[PDB]
Amino acid sequence: GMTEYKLVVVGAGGVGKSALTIQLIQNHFVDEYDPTIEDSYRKQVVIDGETCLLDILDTAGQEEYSAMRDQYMRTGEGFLCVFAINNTKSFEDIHQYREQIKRVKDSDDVPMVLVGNKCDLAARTVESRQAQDLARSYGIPYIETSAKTRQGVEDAFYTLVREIRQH
Amino acid sequence: MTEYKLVVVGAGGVGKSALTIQLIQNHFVDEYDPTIEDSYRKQVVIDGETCLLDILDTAGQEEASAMRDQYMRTGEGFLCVFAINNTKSFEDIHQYREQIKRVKDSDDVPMVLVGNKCDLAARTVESRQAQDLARSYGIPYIETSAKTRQGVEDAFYTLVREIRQH
Amino acid sequence: GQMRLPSADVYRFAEPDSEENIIFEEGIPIIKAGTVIKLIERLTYHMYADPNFVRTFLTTYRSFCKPQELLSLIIERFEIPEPEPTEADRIAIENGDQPLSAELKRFRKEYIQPVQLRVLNVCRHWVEHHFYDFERDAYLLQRMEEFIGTVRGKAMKKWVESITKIIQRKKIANITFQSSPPTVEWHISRPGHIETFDLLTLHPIEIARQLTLLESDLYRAVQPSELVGSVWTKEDKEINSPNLLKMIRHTTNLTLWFEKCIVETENLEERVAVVSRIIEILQVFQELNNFNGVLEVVSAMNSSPVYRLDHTFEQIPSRQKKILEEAHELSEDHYKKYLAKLRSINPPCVPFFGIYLTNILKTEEGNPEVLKRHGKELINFSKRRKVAEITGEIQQYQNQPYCLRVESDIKRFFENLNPMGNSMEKEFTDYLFNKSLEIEPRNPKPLPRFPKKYSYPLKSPGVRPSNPR
Ligand SMILES: Nc1nc2c(ncn2[C@@H]2O[C@H](COP(=O)(O)OP(=O)(O)NP(=O)(O)O)[C@@H](O)[C@H]2O)c(=O)[nH]1
Ligand SMILES: NS(=O)(=O)c1ccc(Oc2ccccc2)cc1
Ligand SMILES: [Mg+2]
Ligand code: NA
Repeated sequence: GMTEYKLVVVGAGGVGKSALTIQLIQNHFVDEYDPTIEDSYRKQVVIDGETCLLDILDTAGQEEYSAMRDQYMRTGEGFLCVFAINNTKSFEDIHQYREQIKRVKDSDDVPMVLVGNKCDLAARTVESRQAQDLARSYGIPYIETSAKTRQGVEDAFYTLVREIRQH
Repeated sequence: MTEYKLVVVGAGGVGKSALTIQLIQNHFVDEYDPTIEDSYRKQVVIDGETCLLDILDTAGQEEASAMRDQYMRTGEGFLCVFAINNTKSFEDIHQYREQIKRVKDSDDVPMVLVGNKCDLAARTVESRQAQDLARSYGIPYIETSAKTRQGVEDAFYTLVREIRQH
Repeated sequence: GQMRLPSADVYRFAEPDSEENIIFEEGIPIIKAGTVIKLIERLTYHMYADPNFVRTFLTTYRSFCKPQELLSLIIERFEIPEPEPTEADRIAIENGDQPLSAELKRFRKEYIQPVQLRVLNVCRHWVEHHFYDFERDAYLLQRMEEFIGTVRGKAMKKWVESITKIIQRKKIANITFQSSPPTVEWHISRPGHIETFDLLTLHPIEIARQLTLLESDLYRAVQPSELVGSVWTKEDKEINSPNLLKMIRHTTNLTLWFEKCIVETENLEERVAVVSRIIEILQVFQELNNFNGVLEVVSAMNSSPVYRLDHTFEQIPSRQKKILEEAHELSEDHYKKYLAKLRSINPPCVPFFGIYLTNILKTEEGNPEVLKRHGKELINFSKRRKVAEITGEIQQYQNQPYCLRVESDIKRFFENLNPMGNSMEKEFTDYLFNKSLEIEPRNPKPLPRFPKKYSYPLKSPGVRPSNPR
C-alpha cells in the first residue's frame, strides 16, 4: 500500500542530535518518550498530499562504534546529516559523513539534507551563511532546527522525503 | 518470559544470602553481613522455558521480625532455609511456615524446605527429621551448600516448578 | 486507627501527601513525580519496601540531589522524635505505677524501627553498590562513617556494627562451578609459540572462546556511573566512562582486524579461507551467546571494503552464507530478532551494549527533569525509573560467569591487537577500501590474480570440540 521511507540520522555525538527524531516522533504536545517501545521510530505522515510511513534510524549514543557505521548507513534511502550550530567541530565532520554515505551507497547522488541543530542557548559558532554555502556546494538542502521548540523538525524530514521522491 | 517472585526466609545466619549470591554470581560469601532486604534478578532456562526470577533475600535477625508481612504478600514461592548444624534454626522454620500461610490466607503456598551448610560434617539436624517436617507440609526437602554449590540450583529451580504448577 | 505522627514542623517527613508534593502512576504504589522529601520518605517508608526502589534511587539520584545533600536528608529522616506520654500513661505515673505506653511502643515498633532500618538499608546499598560517591568525596565518606558509628540503641546495633565493617572493607578493596571447563584447543600454533599466532593458525574454537572471555570481562566491568547522565557522550567521557569506552574500542578494533585480515589477503582462494574461518568463529560466538562477538563479525562483513567483494562471497559455502545471513537478521528492523533472542537464551551471554546506550540517551533527552504541578516543580521520577530499568537489565547479564579456561598467551594476543597501527582512522579506513578496490576492481576492470601469502595449510579444523581422555 503506502510507501515506506527508510531514513538515517547521522552526525557527531554529544551535541543534541537525538532531539530531532524524538521531537518528530513524539506526542508532539506531551514532552515524553520511551525509546524501547516497538515503533518509537515509525510515523505515518502526509507529505504533499501523499500518505507515507517514515522509518527513522537514529543510533545516537553509539558514535564510538565507528566500525558499525557502514552497516547502519546501508539501511537508508535518505540521510539527515546533523551538526550543532554551537559546535564547529561537528560542522567540520559533515564532509566525511557525506563521503562515507556516498561510499556505502556506491552513488554520487544520495538523497540527503544538511541540518543545523540549535541544542541550547550557548553561543552560535556556525553562521547560517557558512552552512548554506556548504549545502549549496553539495547540491543539497539546508534546514535549521531547534532542539527545544520543535521549529524546523517537520521541515527537515519532509524536505528529505521530497529529495527521495524527486531523485 | 514468565516472571517468578521468590522469597528466601529463615533464621539469622543460616546462609540465605550465601545461597542467593552463589545462585546469582557463582561466588561464595565468607562474611556474615546481616541482611535488611536485598533483591536480585536472574534470567534462566528451566525445563526448556525461559524465565525471569526476582529473588528477595530477607532479614533473619529477630530485630526485623515485625517487618515480614509486606514481603510475604507479594512473594509467589518461599525457600524456607535452616542450617543443618543449628537446631534452633530448624525449630524456627515452623514460625515462618505459619506466618506465610496466615498472610497469604492459604494452605497451598509454593514452598521448599532447605537444609543448608551440608558441607559441614558436624550435623545436629538429621535429614529424617527435616524430611518428616517437609512431608507434613507437602513440600520437598533439599539439602544445600552455598559453599560448594551442592543442591543450590535444585532448591531454587524446584521452587520455580512448584510456582509453575500452582 | 492509624498511628499519629510527629508534627510536620519538627519532622519534615510527616507532611501529608498531596498533588503538590507527590504524584502516583495509575500492590505498592509507583511514584511518577515528587519532591525530594517525598521521594526519600517513600524510599524509607514505614509500611513496606519496593526492593527495587533503593537501586533505582541510588543509581539515578544525582540528576536531582547532590550526594552531600542526600546524606543530610537521610540523617534527618533517621532522627524521628518519640511521642509524649498519653493521658492513660499520665494517670498511671500520677499513681506511682508504670505506664503501659501502648502508643509509644507501637510507634517504635511500627514506625521508628522500620523507617530506621530502611534508612540503614539505603546506607548499606549506597556503600556496597555505589561507593564511587565516597571514592570521589572523602568528606562524604567521613560523614557517613560518623553517622553510622554514632547510632545508639540495641535495635539497630547489629546492622550499625556490620555497616561500619563493610565501609572499612570497601576502603581497602572467586568463582565456583560444578563442571570443569573444556580443554583448550590448539591448531597450527602450539602452546607458547605466540610469534606464530594469527587468524588462521590459532584454533577457531579457541579464538572464539578467548575473545568471549575478554569481551565478557569488558562487559562485566561497566558500572552504571558510566551511563547515567549520558556521560559517555559528553566532553569528559574519558574520565567518566573509561570501562565502557575500553569495551567499545575493543569491539571496534576486532571488527577492523577482521576487515584487515580479509582485504590484505589478495589471493582469492586464500581470502575465501579467511572469510570462511571468520564465519566459523561467528558460529562459535553464537553457540556461546556472545552477541557482541556475533555483531563484531557481522559489522566487518557489512563494512564497505568487505561487502563489495562479490567474487569472494560467491565461493563461500552455502551453509556459511546462511549462518552469516541469519546472524545479520538479528540486527534487522531495529534489532527485533536480537532483542527476542537475548531474552530467550540461557546465560552466560555477552550483550551488545549499543542498544542500551541509545535507549539510555534517548530516555534522558526525551523526558523532562521536572513536572510542573500546582505551581510546584516536582522531580520527574518516572524518567529515572526508566533509566534504571535499563541499567538493571545490564547488571542482570553481568552476574553469570563463563565456564571457560583462560589461555594467557592467546588473551594477550587479542589484548594487544592493533590493526590501525599509528594511522588515524580516516587514513586507515581509506587504506582498507583501496585494498578492496585493488583485489576486486570495479566492473568493468578485469579481476587480477595474486600470489599466495600463507605457507601453512588453509583447511579449517572445524568448530566442533574434541575430547581426549
Ligand atoms: N560452611 C558453610 N558456611 C556457610 C554456608 N552458607 C552460609 N555460610 C556462612 O554462614 C554465615 C552466614 O551466612 P549468610 O548468608 O550471611 O546468612 P543469612 O541467613 O543470610 N544471615 P541474615 O539473616 O542475618 O541476613 C557466613 O559466614 C557464611 O559464609 C554453607 O553452605 N556452608
Ligand atoms: N548482509 S549479510 O550480513 O547477510 C552479508 C551478506 C553478504 C556479504 O558479502 C560478503 C560476505 C563475505 C565476504 C565477502 C562479501 C556481507 C554481508
Ligand atoms: Mg542475609
Ligand atoms: Na564551536
